[PDB]
Amino acid sequence: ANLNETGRVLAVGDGIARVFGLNNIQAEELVEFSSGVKGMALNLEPGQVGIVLFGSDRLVKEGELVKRTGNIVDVPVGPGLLGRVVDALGNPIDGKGPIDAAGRSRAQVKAPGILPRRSVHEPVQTGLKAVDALVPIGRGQRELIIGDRQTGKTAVALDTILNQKRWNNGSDESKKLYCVYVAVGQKRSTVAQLVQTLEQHDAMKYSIIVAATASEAAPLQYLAPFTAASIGEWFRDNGKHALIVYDDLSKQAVAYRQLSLLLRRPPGREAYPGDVFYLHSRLLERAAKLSEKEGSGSLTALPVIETQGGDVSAYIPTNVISITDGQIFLEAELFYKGIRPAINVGLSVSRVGSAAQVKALKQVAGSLKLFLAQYREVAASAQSDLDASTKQTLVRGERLTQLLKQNQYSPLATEEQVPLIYAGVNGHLDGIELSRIGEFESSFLSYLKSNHNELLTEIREKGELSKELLASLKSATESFVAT
Amino acid sequence: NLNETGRVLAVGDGIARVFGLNNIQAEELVEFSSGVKGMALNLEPGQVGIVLFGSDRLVKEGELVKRTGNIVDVPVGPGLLGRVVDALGNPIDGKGPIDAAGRSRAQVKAPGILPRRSVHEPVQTGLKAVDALVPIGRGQRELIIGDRQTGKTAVALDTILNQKRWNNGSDESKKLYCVYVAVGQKRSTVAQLVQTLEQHDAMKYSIIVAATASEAAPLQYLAPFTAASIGEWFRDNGKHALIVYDDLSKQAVAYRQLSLLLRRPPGREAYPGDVFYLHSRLLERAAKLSEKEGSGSLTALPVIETQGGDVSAYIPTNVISITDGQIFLEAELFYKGIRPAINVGLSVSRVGSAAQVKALKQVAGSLKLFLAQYREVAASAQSDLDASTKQTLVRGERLTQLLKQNQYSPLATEEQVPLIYAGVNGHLDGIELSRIGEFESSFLSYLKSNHNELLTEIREKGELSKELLASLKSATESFVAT
Amino acid sequence: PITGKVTAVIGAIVDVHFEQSELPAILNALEIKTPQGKLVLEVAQHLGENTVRTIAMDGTEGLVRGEKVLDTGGPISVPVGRETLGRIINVIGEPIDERGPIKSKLRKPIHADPPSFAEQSTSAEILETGIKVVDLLAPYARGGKIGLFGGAGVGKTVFIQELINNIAKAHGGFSVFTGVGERTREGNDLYREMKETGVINLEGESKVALVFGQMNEPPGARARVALTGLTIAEYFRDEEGQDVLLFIDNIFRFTQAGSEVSALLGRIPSAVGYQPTLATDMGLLQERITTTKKGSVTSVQAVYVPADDLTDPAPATTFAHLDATTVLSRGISELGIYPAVDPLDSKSRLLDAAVVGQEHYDVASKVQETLQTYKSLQDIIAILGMDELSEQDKLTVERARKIQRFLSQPFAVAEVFTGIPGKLVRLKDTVASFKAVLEGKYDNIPEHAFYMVGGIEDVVAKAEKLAA
Ligand SMILES: Nc1ncnc2c1ncn2[C@@H]1O[C@H](COP(=O)(O)OP(=O)(O)NP(=O)(O)O)[C@@H](O)[C@H]1O
Ligand SMILES: Nc1ncnc2c1ncn2[C@@H]1O[C@H](COP(=O)(O)OP(=O)(O)NP(=O)(O)O)[C@@H](O)[C@H]1O
Ligand SMILES: [Mg+2]
Ligand SMILES: [Mg+2]
Repeated sequence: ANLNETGRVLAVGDGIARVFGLNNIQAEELVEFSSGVKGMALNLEPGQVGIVLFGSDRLVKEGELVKRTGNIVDVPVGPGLLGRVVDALGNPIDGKGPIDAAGRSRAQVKAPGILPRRSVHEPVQTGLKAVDALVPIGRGQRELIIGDRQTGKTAVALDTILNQKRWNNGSDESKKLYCVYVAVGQKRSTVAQLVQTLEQHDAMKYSIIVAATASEAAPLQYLAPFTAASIGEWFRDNGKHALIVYDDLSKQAVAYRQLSLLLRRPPGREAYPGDVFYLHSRLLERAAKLSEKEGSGSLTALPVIETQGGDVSAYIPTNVISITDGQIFLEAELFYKGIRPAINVGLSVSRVGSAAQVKALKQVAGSLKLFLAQYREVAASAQSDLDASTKQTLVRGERLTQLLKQNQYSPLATEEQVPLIYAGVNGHLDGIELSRIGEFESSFLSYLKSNHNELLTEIREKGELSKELLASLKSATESFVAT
Repeated sequence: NLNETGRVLAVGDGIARVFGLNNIQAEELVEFSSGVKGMALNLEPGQVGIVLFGSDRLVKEGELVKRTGNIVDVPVGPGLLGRVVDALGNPIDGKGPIDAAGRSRAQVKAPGILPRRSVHEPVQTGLKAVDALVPIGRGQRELIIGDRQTGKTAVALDTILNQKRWNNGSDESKKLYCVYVAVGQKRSTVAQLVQTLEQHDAMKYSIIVAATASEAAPLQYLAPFTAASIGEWFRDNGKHALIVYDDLSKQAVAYRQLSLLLRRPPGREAYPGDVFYLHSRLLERAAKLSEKEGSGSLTALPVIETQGGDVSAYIPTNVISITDGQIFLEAELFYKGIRPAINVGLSVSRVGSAAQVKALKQVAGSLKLFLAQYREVAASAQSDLDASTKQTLVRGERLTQLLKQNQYSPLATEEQVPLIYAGVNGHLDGIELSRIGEFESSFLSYLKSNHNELLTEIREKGELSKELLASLKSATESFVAT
Repeated sequence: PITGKVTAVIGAIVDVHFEQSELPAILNALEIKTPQGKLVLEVAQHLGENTVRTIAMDGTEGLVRGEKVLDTGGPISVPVGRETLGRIINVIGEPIDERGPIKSKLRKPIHADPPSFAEQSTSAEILETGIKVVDLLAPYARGGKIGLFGGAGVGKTVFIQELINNIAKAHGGFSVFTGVGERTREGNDLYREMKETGVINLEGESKVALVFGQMNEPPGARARVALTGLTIAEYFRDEEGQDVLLFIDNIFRFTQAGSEVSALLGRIPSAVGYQPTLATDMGLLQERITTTKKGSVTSVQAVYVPADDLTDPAPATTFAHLDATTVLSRGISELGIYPAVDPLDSKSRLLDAAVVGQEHYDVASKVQETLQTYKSLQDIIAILGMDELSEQDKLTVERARKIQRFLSQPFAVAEVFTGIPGKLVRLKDTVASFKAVLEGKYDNIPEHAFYMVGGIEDVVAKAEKLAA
């Protein structure tokens, strides 16, 4: 037995195997145990190596042989993973056979530096009225989806993926956006069901699923987002665009905490290791928009965080907020009232997306940012005087609040969006009741499609509002409202 | 030798680390040169970790240690009644040797699922509030819980006192033998307790098992299990023992000392991962045995002291969830003169009615209710309120007052029900609040001279017929008018 | 026959030494023969030097270093099959009902992998329960997990039993009840009550298997029992193809046990003192309760909330896996409403157009809407008298009171305690029945016609008998 290429197990417990030999091993090299279970050389010491396991401890005994692999932790990458569901190490879990890899990338890849980047200016269209109008996301950005349990976090990301069906059926490769969805810590059934939804809406052919679910070993959960970013990165490095959802990072952090405490690293705040920030920061730095010279690709990140009791000041929330380029905060209070998406506009922001917004939306979003989240000034005070001036903003406010509502699985085209907002901002809804704003919107879009389709087409094709189209839009709006 | 003996490697803090003793049992008892005893809690490859029963000034490195071959046991039997013993069952009261029926181990399998029967026979505490609102049944584990100095021992103690009513009889099935465990208390406090029982002639049916504040941690740790086995002789032989563990807070402290000094891993509040197991192991031993198995019972009143009323603390949590309910005491109430200071709305007995004399259940039905509705409208007790609320307030004040009781004065059931009845039904409404006490006293004596028949029926039948109720109604108004 | 020797006994932790690579796999059940009977240990770690560390499933007092220890060659195994129904079984698969050996022919390990991603049913779907409140307003997910809330005195045990019964008759699926840290007194109650109710039938055929891990057992035992109970439940799914109920009372006591085992194993505690493996420990149990292509194990888990703090890491981790809650309230009980389910409190992920259809959803959302203003209107009706109500308000409130009572239902199991005949209303009826009432097609019926009746036809039948 070569002790250079090979090892003998000294001990195993707490997700670590202590191994003797493997003298030629590299730090962070993947290893193989007798049972076929894999590991990662984490700490090389005089006279032994400490290996973190990617499975149950049952699958490793004392005295067993361990084989070197040659390879730092890596994964298959390339357009051949499209339509596929894999585990954190890249192994298919969808019943469909060997993955078709263009090649292999490490799990841990260094972020694009200061030079190879350019500011985001290309829209990521979500098809969500509230997000596209008020927290516009640009290709290369990082935008946190954050909020309590059961507040629509996943819905927001999933509508975004379903929405890409719009361009991923065209030919123009630059407008396309491939999707990597990472499930970390979720239930197997949630993810199975999610994939079936994707299949049913025909979204699956442009998306990749990477799953490390609830009963799997902490390191597989720790690892999944990293192997998913290299999968995402392939598109970035080859002049194409990929969206990556990390659902969710809260659970990644928890798994990382499990590993650190069993590794006997000192518990800090909320028991997380000191490096739990570096955990996320290195991951998320890999999202970017690249320069002309680097082929202009982009990886856009939508990490998901789960607050407890709505507290965005906890350690992990604030860590991620101090990394991403903004947050979409979802309030449980709005969610229970029926306001869904429950986007708390006061607390939501996109730091770089404004540039990348579609002009049409930008133009009918005049101050909507300021006004709405400020109607919130009056609204909170309202329930001391039956005022004159501030009775108007209470009626407009209430309207735009309904306009922003949106059914699930129903992402809407920009040119379907801008009229609804124009019709809100200019007060053509002021007279219509609350209970009918829902029906108004479906009936109004029908009207526009059948009768004023020339104009929608112009919004879609130029993305701007010429004074003439602006005036023509005023025309068609007034007509419908009157009846 | 080495199979039967050992050398002291190191000693300190009541831990003796010992070489050899290769054939010793876990939890087995050892003897040292100097004569100090201990038990072997840690069996390890190199050594054995022994916790000491006495000062470790008596142990040295190199010293010889022998096996005794025994796990901790304790004498048990009726011959312990009236006696005061340490945790190993040695007499400490200067009354001579203790005659033992035989010997039981400290640690005994609690009765299984099958050899039991639902709790039904009452443990009559004699305390109006308890017997009416938080009834306890033979076999039940009911927790007496609260901050310091709130009357916890008193609840246990008036209960033990109240058992004179049957413990002077001849019907062994009705008698309730009493075991009191003093864990961590001061000796003069145990002395004064004993004297109290002696004065009320309750020592004759009680056994005091004492592991006081200056005694080595193992003995405080052991005392409860040891007392438990003493209790179990009664249960296993067709009788009924009550065990009070005063208190389990202090026992958990003792076990934590041992574990920290044996270097077992610490957890929340520095407790070992098996401190829940300690108490559940201990408390599941209280049980109501099946007819096949003799119908014996052991009923436990564990005590827990909270700090600032924080029942989410590690040890109260453990014990609240192990047991069948809480009698919750409170300084606030106490200072207001409500004594016992039982917080009705926080006290419960999951067993409930199944363990209450039917008569008391009949009159108390609504007591549960009015008082519930009282503490809901309380903040109103400070002018303009409709005749509905004025009434609710009038009633509750008086029912609260009726639940006050002096110490050392437990009431018979037949004394309790007419008092509760008068209140529950509005016979006290017209009586100024300061006079409810003297009312109780006078009313009882009046029933005793004029209506001994009603009292005898209540006691002898346990239920109230419509004839009894009607009789009670008349005799009450009769007195209230007078 | 692979043998070892005890080398250490520290409380419920026992170390055993073996011969070269003759070492038991982590999670193997080991056995020592004691004069009590036999002591099972479960291998926890390979410490090195042919020594493994184990957790005791029973007491270790009396053990001696050097004592023989036998390897079973696998994890704790439990009997599976119909010969477990009506029996009481401990964590190690032994009968504890003094009724003799479980004459089951097969045995399975308690530790096992979850259904593969590919094995996973791909569409969420309702498990119809025969109970109005639940089916209509907070339906159970097939192969889902449900949080059962509210402690005691709210008819939990009757509610659980009705479920065992409704599922067996409506879907021919059996039940397994797992008392995780069960109080011996209460287990003994439950057993006697199950016989009285019929769901256990010692002389006939039983619908439920009882597995108890009592409070007086070492954490090791309390942590594993859930998996014991679950293995039995999996056999009914994987081999008999049934839709199976698994009860876990109480899920928090599973967590605390693992918290305690983790502490005895030397592991540094995480936030709030829970085990660093809190979430995976939870996942290793939950992910096994799901729908395969063969059937489903669906689980009703009783959930304790420490300090009533819902952000506490134990509920927080649990909630992640819950598809619905059934909230039992004394406040519903003290208005004489049985089962004491709270219609506003109890919530389901599946009350959803896509899962239950547009009918079902619309009916339930209105009921919900109705009951909601009636709740806020309890405030003004208590002060202003009744008469001070507006046109649509004074009607819906007369019709809410009517809905609120129609949510009652007689339980076939309660029958023996009540004498009232029991009703298993099909979801089909439940939907229409409530849609009709909402439309005003029964306003001219006095409220009492709505109390303790099954489907609409009994509101019809009842009101005609009140007439004379
Ligand atoms: N825009 C929407 N309109 C109406 N209903 C919605 C919308 N978005 C989500 N829902 C529903 O609300 C529930 C919560 O949404 P989901 O996207 O699962 O949020 P989440 O924050 O990821 N919850 P979880 O991850 O399970 O804690 C789901 O049942 C959705 O079906
Ligand atoms: N019903 C009562 N009426 C009046 N005084 C009482 C009553 N019960 C107890 N006391 C007194 O109140 C004090 C506290 O009672 P005690 O039974 O010592 O409570 P405790 O909770 O055990 N306190 P400690 O053990 O010292 O923390 C004692 O001085 C009692 O004599
Ligand atoms: Mg989600
Ligand atoms: Mg005291």
